[PDB]
Amino acid sequence: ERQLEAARYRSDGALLLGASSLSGRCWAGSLWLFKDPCAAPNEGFCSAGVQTEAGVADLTWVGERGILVASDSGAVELWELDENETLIVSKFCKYEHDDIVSTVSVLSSGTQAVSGSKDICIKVWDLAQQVVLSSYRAHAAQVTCVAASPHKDSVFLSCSEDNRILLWDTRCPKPASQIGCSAPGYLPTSLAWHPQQSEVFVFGDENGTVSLVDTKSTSCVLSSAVHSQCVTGLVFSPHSVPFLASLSEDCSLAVLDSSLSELFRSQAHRDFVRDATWSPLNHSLLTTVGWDHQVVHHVVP
Amino acid sequence: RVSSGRDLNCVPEIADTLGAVAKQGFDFLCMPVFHPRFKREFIQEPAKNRPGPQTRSDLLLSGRDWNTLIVGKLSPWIRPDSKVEKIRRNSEAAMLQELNFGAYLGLPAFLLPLNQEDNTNLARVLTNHIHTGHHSSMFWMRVPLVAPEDLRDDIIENAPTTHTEEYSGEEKTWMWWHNFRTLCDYSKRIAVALEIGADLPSNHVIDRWLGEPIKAAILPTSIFLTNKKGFPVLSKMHQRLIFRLLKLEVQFIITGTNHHSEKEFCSYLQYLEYLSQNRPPPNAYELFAKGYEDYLQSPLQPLMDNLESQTYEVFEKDPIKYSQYQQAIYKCLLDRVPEEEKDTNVQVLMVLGAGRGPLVNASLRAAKQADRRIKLYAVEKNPNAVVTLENWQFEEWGSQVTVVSSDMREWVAPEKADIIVSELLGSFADNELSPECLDGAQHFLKDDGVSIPGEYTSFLAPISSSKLYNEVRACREKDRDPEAQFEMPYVVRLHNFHQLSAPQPCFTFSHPNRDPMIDNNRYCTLEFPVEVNTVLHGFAGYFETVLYQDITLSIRPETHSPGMFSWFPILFPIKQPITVREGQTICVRFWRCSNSKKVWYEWAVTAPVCSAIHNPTGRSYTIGL
Ligand SMILES: Cc1cc(NC(=O)C(=O)N2C[C@@H](C)CC[C@@H]2c2ccc(O)cc2)cnc1N
Ligand SMILES: CSC[C@H]1O[C@@H](n2cnc3c(N)ncnc32)[C@H](O)[C@@H]1O
Ligand SMILES: [Cl-]
Ligand SMILES: [Cl-]
Repeated sequence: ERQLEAARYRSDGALLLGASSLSGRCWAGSLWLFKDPCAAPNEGFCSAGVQTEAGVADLTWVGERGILVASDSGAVELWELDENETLIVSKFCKYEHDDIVSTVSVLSSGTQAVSGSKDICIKVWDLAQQVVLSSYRAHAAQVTCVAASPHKDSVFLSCSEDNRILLWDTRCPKPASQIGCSAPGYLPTSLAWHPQQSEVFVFGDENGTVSLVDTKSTSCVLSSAVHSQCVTGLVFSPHSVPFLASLSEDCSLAVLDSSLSELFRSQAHRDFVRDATWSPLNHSLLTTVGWDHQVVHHVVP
Repeated sequence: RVSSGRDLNCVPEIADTLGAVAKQGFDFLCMPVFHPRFKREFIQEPAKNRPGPQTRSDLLLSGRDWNTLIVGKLSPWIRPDSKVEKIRRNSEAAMLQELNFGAYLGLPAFLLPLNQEDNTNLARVLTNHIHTGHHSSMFWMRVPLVAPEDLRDDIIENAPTTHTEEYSGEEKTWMWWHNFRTLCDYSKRIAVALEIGADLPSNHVIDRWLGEPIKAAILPTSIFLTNKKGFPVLSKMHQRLIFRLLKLEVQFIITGTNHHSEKEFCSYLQYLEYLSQNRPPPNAYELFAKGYEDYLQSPLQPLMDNLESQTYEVFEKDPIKYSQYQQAIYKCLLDRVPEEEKDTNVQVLMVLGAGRGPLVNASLRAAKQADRRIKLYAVEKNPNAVVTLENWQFEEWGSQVTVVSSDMREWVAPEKADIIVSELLGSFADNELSPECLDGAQHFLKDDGVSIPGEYTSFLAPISSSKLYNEVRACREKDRDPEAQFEMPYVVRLHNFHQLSAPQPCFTFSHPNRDPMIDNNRYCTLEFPVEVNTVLHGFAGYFETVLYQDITLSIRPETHSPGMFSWFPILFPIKQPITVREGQTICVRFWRCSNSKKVWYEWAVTAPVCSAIHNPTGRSYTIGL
């Protein structure tokens, strides 16, 4: 599996890698754990690894042992880490979507989770009971990104190829709510919640423009042309006044200040930049992966 | 049985996957030819220089398997109608790449979605790929019965779903097709795979897809209801729909995962097989005509031409029509020869177009059933048939029947006839020239004589069949007008089509026509109330005839003689199709024209728009006298 899809640091310096094969005889997928984050992507110096049925499209942590997978199969998979973190055993595998599960996100609680798909449905999961609570056909097109509110469970974002960005609140009779810039802008692609102002977030569009949105003001306060192509992922730093890591299909990482100005820019990747996570140990180290099977470590001034 | 395919977007091992769908019980498999999430760059460095292989190898299946089992799917990331220039250019290249790889593998068909109003550049790219080297490749456009946008849950607080009657709004999905189809100039290579959502729309929307070339009906495992036991099933309305699509013999495609997790994938497939095998089993007409569906054929000219043995054979192989002819004579005899006169009075009875003599044999059976004397002439122009009569005349009939071998116009008859009996009625009734023939043969009818039939009448219905419109458009031939094929009728078992107005009558003829101003030329205006947003492609042609009193024949669907297969409808097409908006009137004009030698129809549309006058001066279609 050459095409590395997700790259998520645990809250103890450990590294999770999600990979799919997007070419060759087998179109499969894997999950890997690296207790040495500098020893990736090398299969031989990995703490634990496993082969999924099929590819992974998105991947999140569910605490410290749990891994939540968005499989091409339409299944949402939960993989429980071993007692000694040597093995990665399937907890549950549940075929509830009717196309690729494109995105997953764990809710503030962490005993519930949302999952977007290519069947246009959003779903809310009970990771405890291992069933679907709610099933919402909000959108008119395949569900690009879903991102749980950091602090409130009922609340989360979804965006989609129908050009809608939906703010959800599972406490209302009409839970979804359409927000964003003045006119219909280009398609949203990625959604990062702000870590320390749950009022505001940022969305990346398909034309390489990261925008900043205040739900209160429900108006586009600021936006910048960062990339030439699509913005595939947006991760905030654990920093006091956090930086913003913007991924792209132009094979470049950029890190941005609060005012969306270009601080750092990396051409290290020579294929698409897929995911990125900051180190919880050193907050100025940032680990990006790509489809070039590279795991580059960035020292962020 | 049903032709059934599995739609997947996840294929780990193509050997195994196709191994599984086969055992489940599917005939084919729709799968993405490249990985669906594996976007590719063609312009901007450094992503374009991505090391290959771009896809799994062709050697993974036999050429036979590629030619028989695999339907290719355009990768979902490809967006040729993007607003973003760069995404367009990239999607264009990716789209050809995936189409061209499809054609490399010699894949029966390739899938592409309509799921938006503007699919212009998508049509443009496909139209190019097509008009690039003639190849048996087929294209299934994936069109939803109901837009995703109009199916969504009413859960968006500030953009709600409008609960107001949207007649044209609910047809929007079909306009998507119509526009696409029209840009691709009605390619034979472009059909519809119709995707059926959980909530059906109004009948009138489902009525649009009549006369549209539906090679496939996509059914997501969602739309299936769960029963007492746990099996998948469908709503009674969903069933009616399946029964409508089974008559078009669509391939049924199963998309989405197994939501009946207590069964197999057999389950979904098996419900379909159970539906199909518990459908009203085929009636006398449907069974006989099962090959000839939407098969164009030039209308016979039994006057100018001589019919063949096996042509005459299928005329005779229709019992009902001759029972009716027998009855018709049976009655006329009684009404003409009083009970008391039965033995003193013989009737002079003349078949005019006697073929191999099924009307002669009917004329006999009728006489002894009604106990009256008859002398039979069997007038026949076709000398090959006359051989068959004279062989009957000699072996079985004897000198009762006098086989005459001339044109009934020409014949100088010895006596006059009580009853003349003609079967020389085509599919538009008067299109074989019964009126000209029986007018010439009238002078030897007794001053008080009966004709069987005495009255016949032609009926037109406007119809929509982009399908049959493509069939006719495909009848262009070298060394004649390139549109000549539109300016002539075709006898066809109209199947995949849509009747837009109830048939109204066109031309009526009487026999004996005793009028001193006998003129078989006609001008009839027809006004057709239309109550859909459809497209005009031509006019169905049917007929009814009175043989004698309450004995009639009809192919007019409403009054259609039960179990009668001597006749299929005729079809007058038109060059350019015509858009018809709901509650508009279609006005079509018809002329029966004639000189000394030819008889032809001309026909025009005067509303809602004007058409061009079809077949002026019989230049594209005449009927020899
Ligand atoms: C008695 C009678 C009958 C007919 N019948 C027809 O035309 C007709 O509907 N057909 C369709 C099917 C029954 C096959 C024979 C014939 C046919 C064949 C080949 C062709 O190109 C055009 C039609 C016509 N005229 C008379 N007089
Ligand atoms: C039974 S279908 C038509 C038959 O009528 C006969 N027929 C058609 N026109 C004429 C005509 N003008 N005179 C005599 N027979 C005719 C044809 O030879 C054919 O057998
Ligand atoms: Cl093809
Ligand atoms: Cl006959």
